[PDB]
Amino acid sequence: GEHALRRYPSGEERCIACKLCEAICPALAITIDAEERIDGSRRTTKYDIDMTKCIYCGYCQESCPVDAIVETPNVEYATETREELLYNKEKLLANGDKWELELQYALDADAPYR
Amino acid sequence: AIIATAFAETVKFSGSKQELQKRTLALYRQFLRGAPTFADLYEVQFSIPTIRTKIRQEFERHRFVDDLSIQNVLYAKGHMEYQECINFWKQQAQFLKYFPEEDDIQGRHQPSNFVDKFLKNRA
Amino acid sequence: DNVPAHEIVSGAPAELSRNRVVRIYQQAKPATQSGEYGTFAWRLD
Amino acid sequence: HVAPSAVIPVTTFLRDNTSTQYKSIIDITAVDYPSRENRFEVVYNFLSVRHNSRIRLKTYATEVTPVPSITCLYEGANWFEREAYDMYGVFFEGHPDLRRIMTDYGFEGHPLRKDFPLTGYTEVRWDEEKRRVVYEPLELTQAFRNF
Amino acid sequence: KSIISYNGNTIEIPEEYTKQAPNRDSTWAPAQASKTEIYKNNMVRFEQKDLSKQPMPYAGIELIAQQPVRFVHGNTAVCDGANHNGPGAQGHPKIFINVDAPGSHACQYCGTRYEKEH
Amino acid sequence: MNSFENLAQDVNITRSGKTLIAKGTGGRSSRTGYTATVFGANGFLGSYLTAKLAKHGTTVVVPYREEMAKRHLKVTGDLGVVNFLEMDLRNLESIDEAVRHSDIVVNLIGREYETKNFNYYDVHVEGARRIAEAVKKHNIARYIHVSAFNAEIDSPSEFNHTKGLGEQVTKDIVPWATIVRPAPMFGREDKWFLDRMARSPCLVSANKFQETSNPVHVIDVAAALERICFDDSTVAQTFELYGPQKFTQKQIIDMVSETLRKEVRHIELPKALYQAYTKATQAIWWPTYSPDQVERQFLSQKIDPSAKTFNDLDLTPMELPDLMFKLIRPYRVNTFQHDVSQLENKEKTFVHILD
Amino acid sequence: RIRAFTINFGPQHPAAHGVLRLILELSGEEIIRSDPHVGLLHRGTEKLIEYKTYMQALPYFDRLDYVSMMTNEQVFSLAVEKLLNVEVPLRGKYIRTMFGEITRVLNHLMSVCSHAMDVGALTPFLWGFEEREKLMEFYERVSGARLHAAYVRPGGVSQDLPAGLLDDIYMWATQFGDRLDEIEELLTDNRIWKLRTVNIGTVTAQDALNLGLSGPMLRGSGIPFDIRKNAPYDAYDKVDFDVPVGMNGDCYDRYLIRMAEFRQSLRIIEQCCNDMPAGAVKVEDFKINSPPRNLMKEDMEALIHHFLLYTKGYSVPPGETYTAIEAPKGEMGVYVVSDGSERPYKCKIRAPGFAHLGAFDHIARGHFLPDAVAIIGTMDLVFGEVDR
Amino acid sequence: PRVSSSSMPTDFPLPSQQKPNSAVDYTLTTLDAVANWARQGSFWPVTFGLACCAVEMMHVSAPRYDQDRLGIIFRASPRQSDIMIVAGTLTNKMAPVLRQVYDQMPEPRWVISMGSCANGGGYYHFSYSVVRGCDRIVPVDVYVPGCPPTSEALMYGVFQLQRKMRNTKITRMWYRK
Amino acid sequence: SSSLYRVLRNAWEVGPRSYWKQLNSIGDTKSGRLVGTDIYGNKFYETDHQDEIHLRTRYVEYKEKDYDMSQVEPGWHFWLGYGVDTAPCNTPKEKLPIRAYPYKFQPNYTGTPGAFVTYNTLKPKISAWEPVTKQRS
Ligand SMILES: CCCCCCCCCCCCCCCCCC(=O)OC[C@H](COP(=O)(O)OCCN)OC(=O)CCCCCCCCCCCCCCCCC
Ligand SMILES: NC(=O)C1=CN([C@@H]2O[C@H](COP(=O)(O)OP(=O)(O)OC[C@H]3O[C@@H](n4cnc5c(N)ncnc54)[C@H](OP(=O)(O)O)[C@@H]3O)[C@@H](O)[C@H]2O)C=CC1
Ligand code: SF4
Ligand code: SF4
Ligand code: SF4
Ligand SMILES: [Zn+2]
Repeated sequence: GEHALRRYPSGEERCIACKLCEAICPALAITIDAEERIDGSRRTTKYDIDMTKCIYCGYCQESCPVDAIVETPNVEYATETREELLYNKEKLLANGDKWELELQYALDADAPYR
Repeated sequence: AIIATAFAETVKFSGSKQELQKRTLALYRQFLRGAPTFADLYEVQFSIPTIRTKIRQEFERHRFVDDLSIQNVLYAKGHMEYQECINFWKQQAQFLKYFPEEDDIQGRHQPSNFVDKFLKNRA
Repeated sequence: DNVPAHEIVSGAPAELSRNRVVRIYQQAKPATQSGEYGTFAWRLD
Repeated sequence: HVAPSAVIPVTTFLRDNTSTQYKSIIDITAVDYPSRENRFEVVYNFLSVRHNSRIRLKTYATEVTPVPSITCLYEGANWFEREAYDMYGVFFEGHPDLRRIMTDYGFEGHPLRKDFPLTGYTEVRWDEEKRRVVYEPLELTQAFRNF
Repeated sequence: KSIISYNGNTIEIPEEYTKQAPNRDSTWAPAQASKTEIYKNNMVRFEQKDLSKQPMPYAGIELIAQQPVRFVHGNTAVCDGANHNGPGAQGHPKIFINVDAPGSHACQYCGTRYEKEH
Repeated sequence: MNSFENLAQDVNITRSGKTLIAKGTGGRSSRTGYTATVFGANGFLGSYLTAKLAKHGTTVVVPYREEMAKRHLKVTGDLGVVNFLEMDLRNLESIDEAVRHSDIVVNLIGREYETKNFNYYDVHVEGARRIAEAVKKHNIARYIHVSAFNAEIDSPSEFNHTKGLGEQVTKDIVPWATIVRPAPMFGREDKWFLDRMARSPCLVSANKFQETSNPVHVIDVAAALERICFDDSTVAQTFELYGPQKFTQKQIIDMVSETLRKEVRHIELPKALYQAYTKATQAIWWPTYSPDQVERQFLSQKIDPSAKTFNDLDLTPMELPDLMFKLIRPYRVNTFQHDVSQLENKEKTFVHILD
Repeated sequence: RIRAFTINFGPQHPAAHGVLRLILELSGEEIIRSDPHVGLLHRGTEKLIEYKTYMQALPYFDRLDYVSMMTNEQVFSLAVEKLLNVEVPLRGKYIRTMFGEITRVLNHLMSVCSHAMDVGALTPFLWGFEEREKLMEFYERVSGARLHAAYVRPGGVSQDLPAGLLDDIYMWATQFGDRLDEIEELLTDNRIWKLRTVNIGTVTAQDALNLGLSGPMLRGSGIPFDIRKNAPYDAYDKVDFDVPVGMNGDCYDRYLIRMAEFRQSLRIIEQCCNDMPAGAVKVEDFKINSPPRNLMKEDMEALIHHFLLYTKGYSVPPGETYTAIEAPKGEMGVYVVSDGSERPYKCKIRAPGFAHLGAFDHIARGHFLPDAVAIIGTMDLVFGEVDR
Repeated sequence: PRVSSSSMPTDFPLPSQQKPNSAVDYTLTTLDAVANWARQGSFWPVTFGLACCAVEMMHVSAPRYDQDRLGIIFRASPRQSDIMIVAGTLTNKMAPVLRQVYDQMPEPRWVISMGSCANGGGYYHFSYSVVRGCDRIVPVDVYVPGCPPTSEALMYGVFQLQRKMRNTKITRMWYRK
Repeated sequence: SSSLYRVLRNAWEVGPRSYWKQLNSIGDTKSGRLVGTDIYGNKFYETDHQDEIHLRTRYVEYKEKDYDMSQVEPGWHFWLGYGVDTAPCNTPKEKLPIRAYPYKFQPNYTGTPGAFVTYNTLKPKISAWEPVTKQRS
């Protein structure tokens, strides 16, 4: 379902701008830009998903080596405007902060099989 | 069997320019005869003379071609378009692709010299 | 001359025939890698 | 592996000969090899439910040189040959009604050619001035990334 | 805060919403746009909208700096951000961090820092 | 490729100091750099104007009252080009929000009838004054205000009186304002001209069908406004957009019934009766022919010669008889075919009942 | 002279399950010429696939015939496996077979009970769609999607079965037979159904072959051909099922064939739920398939292979293959060409509906318009596959 | 006495923040409530299923999720319809038909965009035959995301449009005008 | 079960207040035990009766009259849906996610001023020259 960017229990964000989700995405829905953070870390400055391009296949969730991009079980996020479906980094991180418990249930059930 | 549609023509590549001449002239005749039908079927906002002018323009576009096989392909595609227009398969939207001149003037600044195109970054 | 003008039947725009330029080239052997499989093909761009 | 002149004889052999009873047409396709002088390779796939065997037959074509139609033998070839024309531009001589089947009614171009771009040359919108669906040149908000 | 627009006018935004995150005022990367630059360039789409309800997540650059340094007896520290409370991997690839040098040293996946017991 | 037919250049600097660099060839995904605010965008002329502005990526701000009347404008442009704000002239914060970020402001606000909450003054003069004071407070580069033809401060009609007073307060508050004076606009889904001539059960005139005007096509008026928007030559000027040929209402009705192939009904009953009937029909809730309109039935167009015209914009209008076919053919019945004699013996060769 | 009258059956209308412009010409009630206009769902799938890796290209096949997803991805996986020269493990084969027959049940529940609805029987649609929901839950439990699973991939299966799925599939199978029986009570021996189906849409065996028809359309004319028995692919050589074949080439025979196929799919599902082996569900060659995550996060070779498979993809040997399956619609095939690269050079999908809708002109001539609806319904035409 | 002044108010509330405080306000509120309740409880879309999102529409008509319980009946002709659910990719050969169907619909009319293919072109965004959203052809009131959007997701979209029409001002806006 | 004894028996179990609330909200009469409550105020129930069918055993009683499934806190959105057998009320402490930030639950704000406004997190790639002038000395 709806996409989300996850964090560690530290609070640090898991994504490291490897761009494998951007590369495997059949619909070219992901757009990423990155650089060296002030503390020397490889982290994204841009992470956008066009939901109106996405096919909800899960290839990004399979490709991620850090369990950063995931798909929640949510489907109840319909909108009145299409400019609300051009999700950005802040939206996705807030969505992860919102859905972390459901994602943890799903991961504890699903990770051995993937 | 699978039978052909109303105004279908079996694909037959002429081995002569003199036969394809007659075929092309017949197709021109058919387009001209069908222009009133093209104006009635598609709710056209302009003259039947304008439709015939456009037909003549598109037939003049390929007037000085001399390779026979290219002319055969052009005749076949012209007959395809005739069958698509006379049988109401196209809609007005696709028929009026041929007629961009009849739509109102596209703005004020249409460059035709260098400095215009430069100021608009088209040189 | 006497090369056929397939442009007339391509259906493509004429701006390709009148305004645009292509380049025909072999991909340069990269400095980042010692491989050479991307070469040997003549790219058109 | 045969030539265009050899399509109808060989297919008659593959349809009527007792040891080679390929009676079902499966598919007719074309493939663009723009490095070849005859760029298009017209492929035929046939099945024999008698002997439970499949065979393939390949010929060649150009943008202007046609191929013989096998609709005289296999009526099922009609739509397939039409699709090959619509996608690649291969003209099948002898075909009763050869016209576009997949593409838009005024589509200019043959998409599966390698020189045809993925996104094509035109797009459509609704013009409120003209109150019409208008075909205009292409502009993408996000350009295609090949990778 | 009042932000001067490109047409010369003012864009009044409260201070709470000019922060890049609720736990950090400034940016943490060069190419990152400031909230003032965002509003100054997109205020037509922010105008009648509620800034209370937009996404404003916490920044990890400030949360990982709160996490204390770990200490090891040796030249190597091994990091695998595993959960230890649910099945499966659930972490990042196993990484070995050299720590012989004087300071602290961070993992490349998470920012957990390690030192050589001094 | 597409083209920016509206712009002469791609680097454009406003009169307020903003640098606008056009991005792209001129299509949907292109952007001029300009931001605009069209205050009557829901309506007849405003829809065409917003379409023409957003075709090339001009960020249109559309202030709206009814959520449902505006929806057709979002189709005119790409994502982020057409932006909606809820507005009422009795709310100044609304108008400031609408005009804050704009380089071009266009007031197309006007009613041909008086309502419970808005008389002719409250809409044409006070609303114009409120918008103009917003435009002056925010130093907007270009303000383009539409005042109806035959506008005159003291006049028989209160519509023209109030429109002239608006055209004065705009010019006094915003001296760099442009005033565009359109003549009766015709077109598709027009307000009171052609659709009305072709659908009405009976037309009426207190005068004879004798008021004379030069009518103009709405799309050409929208084009002229488009050209005025980006032409900084047009500050502090007045425009009289009136069209090529002169006509009376009787001439136009004759044209309509020759196109339509149906006899348009007209009555020609006196003034004191029709004016009272109109005054009575303002008690229903839906729009009807107003008494001031039958007052304007005696006021023919007086063109101001000092005002600019179409030709200053390098525009050549259409005129009504060449477009009446296009506009009225939906109401053409097309009763039957012509002279079915000479059909008998050819019809004799076909099968009409299958056995 | 018999002047003909042209009616457009409708670009948007109920009988087409999708989008079809059937330009029929009538002389009274009788159809004399038909002209199915298609391309209204042509999305350029076969050109897009040329710009995609073999993994990126697989979800094109879930969206061709969108009632039978897993079989489309099955045939693409079989083609790419034949080019790659890799062997799927036994458990993956059994999973693919079980789910291919679940997919066949889904396709026939759509097709028979939409044919019924278009002919006028409204109630079987709504009965069968609950069974469709019950099977969609198994799709969702194995793949995470109700319809577009992207589960069967080149090399086997994405994820192993979750725990407790075979028990639930058996629980569904203990009761699906009575659902079939209740549908048959309404339809099979009914007078009106037989009137709308008996000796309508008749096609001879010879013409069925000449037109390129397969599946129930070819088996209703009398030819015993089924690719699962004549050229078995995944595990159909390790499971017992019978093939229904009919005489008289009519729509009633096709309906009976599809109900027999329901019951045989149930048989196969029972056998697969009883004989599901152990082991891996994808090839154990990490140059073709992703490794597990706990190795990708501990082993260097595993992570390298993950990176390359998810960025560049696996390179397929040069060559070409036409392979086919007995899709529930008929013989579905994929003609792939490989240029030694990670992306295909050419992928043509032989959709079974293309040939059938092409044969509509031959089959529907001489019929009345109410019978054209039955013919479109027995062809079982989804238009993603027709138009691709 | 020709009017030369105006006591026209400032600080007048906008529609989406206007509370009723007079008898006429509550009367018009009740009339709008009745009209909107009828528009909700009779919610008749037009049968415009083009692709695999129609499968989810049909499942929303199936026993588990029964659209008819909420008043929903899918109507073949647009003249009898109030909603258009664009459920499937929009091809350049099909867009004129979509706009004709939309224009044949009597006002009030709304449009739901169902699926990624109809929202922004989707999976086939970069094709030569697909429209990059029904936004380009018709105006859209609610966008339902997914590929396919589950039956629950389309029901959530129907509820969002129900909320939109439930907060729609019909007579109150006239009383403002 | 679609029988009258069901609604009568449940409306005897849950009093008339709950009956009228359920009739105004769900349209059906359901009796179950309270499992827990979410941060928004929605109460979640579970039934044990044989009458209730598969997937009708767990249900919600919203707090807002303008209810919306987006108002259901995560965890319960999964429990309501038959994903986990244990509610987030009765989950162990170790299965819960660790958060270094405060949890803020915000439902869908579409159709409101709180709708998400998308933007570019980056600045322009090409930085322009801020003009400064020098004199010819
Ligand atoms: C027991 C039973 C009890 C029954 C109780 C019923 C009580 C009713 C009390 C009604 C009092 C309040 C009336 C307010 C209704 C107005 C609603 C509204 O605000 O606008 C919506 C609709 C819009 O129509 P429109 O102005 O064209 O806007 C287009 C874009 N929405 O507005 C409308 O719907 C207006 C409908 C008008 C219908 C008249 C149609 C014309 C018929 C006569 C011919 C005149 C045509 C003139 C058209 C203009 C031509 C230039
Ligand atoms: N049409 C013609 O023949 C002529 C028109 N004009 C003038 O040119 C302009 C064109 O308008 P027209 O093309 O006629 O189509 P409209 O007159 O229908 O455009 C009317 C616009 O004014 C808005 N409006 C009216 N009253 C108010 C108000 N009190 N508060 C806020 N907004 C209001 C309407 O909003 P809503 O839609 O919400 O009511 C609508 O957007 C007007 O200024 C008109 O006076 C001059 C000469 C001839
Ligand atoms: S799951 Fe969605 S975002 Fe991820 S690759 Fe697939 S389509 Fe793109
Ligand atoms: S989300 Fe995962 S796969 Fe995508 S860039 Fe970040 S770490 Fe890499
Ligand atoms: S959005 Fe997805 S499910 Fe819907 S039509 Fe497009 S590909 Fe099919
Ligand atoms: Zn680490």
